[PDB]
Amino acid sequence: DMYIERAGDITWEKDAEVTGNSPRLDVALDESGDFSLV
Amino acid sequence: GETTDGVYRVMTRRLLGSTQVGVGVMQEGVFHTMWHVTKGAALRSGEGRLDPYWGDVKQDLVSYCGPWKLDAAWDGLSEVQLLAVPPGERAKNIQTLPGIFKTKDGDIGAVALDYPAGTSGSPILDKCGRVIGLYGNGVVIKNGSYVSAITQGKR
Repeated sequence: DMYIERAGDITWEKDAEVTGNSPRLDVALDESGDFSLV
Repeated sequence: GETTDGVYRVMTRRLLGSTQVGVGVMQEGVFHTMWHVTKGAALRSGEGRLDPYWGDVKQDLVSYCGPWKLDAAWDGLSEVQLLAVPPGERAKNIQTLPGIFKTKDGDIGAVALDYPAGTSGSPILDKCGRVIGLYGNGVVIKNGSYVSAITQGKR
C-alpha cells in the first residue's frame, strides 16, 4: 500500500560538502528503463 | 492528504517493517518519484490516497495527483546538489559536478554519488533550489561505485 512522510524543505545549502567524480560513460538504455555500460 | 512542498520519504509499513523504498518530491500539489520505487502503485498520505497520474517505465518516472511539473534542467556547466535522503538518516545536501551518460539519443547528466537503495527519488538541485532531476537510476562501475543519471521528465 505504501505511504509518504516529509523529510525536509527542498533548498540549496550554502556551504555543502563537494564530492564525486565527473565521469564520462558510454551507456545504453534498454526498453525496461535500465542503463547498461556499453 | 497534505499540500506541503518539500522532499518526502516513501516508507513501507507492512513489508519488512516501516522500511524506506525511496524518496520523492512534492511540488504544486503533485508528487514525483522514480517508477521502480512505487511500481506506479497508489500511495497513502495518512488520510489521503494518492493515485498515479502519469507514468513511464522507460524514463523510470511517475507522478501523483497531477502531471509531471518538474522541467528544470542541468546547464551542463554548474555544480549541482543531491538532497540525499538515505534510509533512517537525516536529509543532507551533497554538492558535486555531474558526469555524463553518453547514449545514442544524446547525453544526459550523471552524478557519481553512492547512496543505499531507498534513496531513489532524491531530488537534484541547481543553485536556485530548482529540481533538475531525480536520483536512483544509473550504473555500477568496476569500482563497485555508483553513478546515477540526472533523471528528469517533461512538462
